[PDB]
Amino acid sequence: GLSDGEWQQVLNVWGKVEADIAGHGQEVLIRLFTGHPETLEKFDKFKHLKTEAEMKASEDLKKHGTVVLTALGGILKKKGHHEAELKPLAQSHATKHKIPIKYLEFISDAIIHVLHSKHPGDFGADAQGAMTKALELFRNDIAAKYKELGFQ
Repeated sequence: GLSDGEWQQVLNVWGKVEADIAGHGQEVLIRLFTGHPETLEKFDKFKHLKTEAEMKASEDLKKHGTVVLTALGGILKKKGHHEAELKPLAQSHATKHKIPIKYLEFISDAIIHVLHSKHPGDFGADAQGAMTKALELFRNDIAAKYKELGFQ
């Protein structure tokens, strides 16, 4: 339930991310892992990352960041018509990776934080409002699939 104006703000902000998808992806995941170390335990391949320096130096972490933000970008460009894109991610995250919805809230908050940090004074109040609604829409739509699967 975003307006046309709100979707336009979302995809304008997303333009910023696309100019450096790997840099943004890395900073999001580092923000998530340092803020919520339980999220790092869900990745067998990042458990070895003890320090933030190790995270920063990890080319594989940056690669995962690219994968995640590429997928999210695809979803956002559907402007809420994203059932086909969400279905497999709900299934993998609930059934295989065992990711509680709470951790999706954590990464949503990390995206907002990273946008301010990399674009200080260039991520206006209207843009934060619109990006927040988009990310809540994503979370709400994943949550419905989690409930269908009985996932906690």
